[PDB]
Amino acid sequence: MSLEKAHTSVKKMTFGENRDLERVVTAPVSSGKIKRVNVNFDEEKHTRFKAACARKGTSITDVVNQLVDNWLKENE
Amino acid sequence: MSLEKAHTSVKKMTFGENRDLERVVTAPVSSGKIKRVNVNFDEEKHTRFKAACARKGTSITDVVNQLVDNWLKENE
Repeated sequence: MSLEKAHTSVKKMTFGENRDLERVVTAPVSSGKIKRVNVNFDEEKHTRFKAACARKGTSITDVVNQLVDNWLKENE
Repeated sequence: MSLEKAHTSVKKMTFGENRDLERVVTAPVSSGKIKRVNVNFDEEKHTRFKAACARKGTSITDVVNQLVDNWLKENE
């Protein structure tokens, strides 16, 4: 113990020297899953969007995701 | 007289008196005719967005305005 016995620092510090790997590689694969696109529509497009939003009962951001869904899976 | 000269703009020098009507009332008109929205597109929706747009020779921004116009004119 004269050697503090803490010299091992918990056996060469088993803290996680193996856990050093910590290859959880969180690498936010979910992050990329979403992108942002700033688009500017016409005044009429906005008014019609509001009516379409209330008619479909959904958010203003969801409706846009819908038109893209009707164009991405159709036009392609 | 010199005094009159002082107020040579007596009548009002028509500085813009007749212009006071301010036809400027003519708001830009184009005012707010363009509204932004900023949407969120899935990784899959974005990957096919650039691919499809590159095929039809359309700007990524114009593509969004296209699907919006379609869904807003087909569903409405």
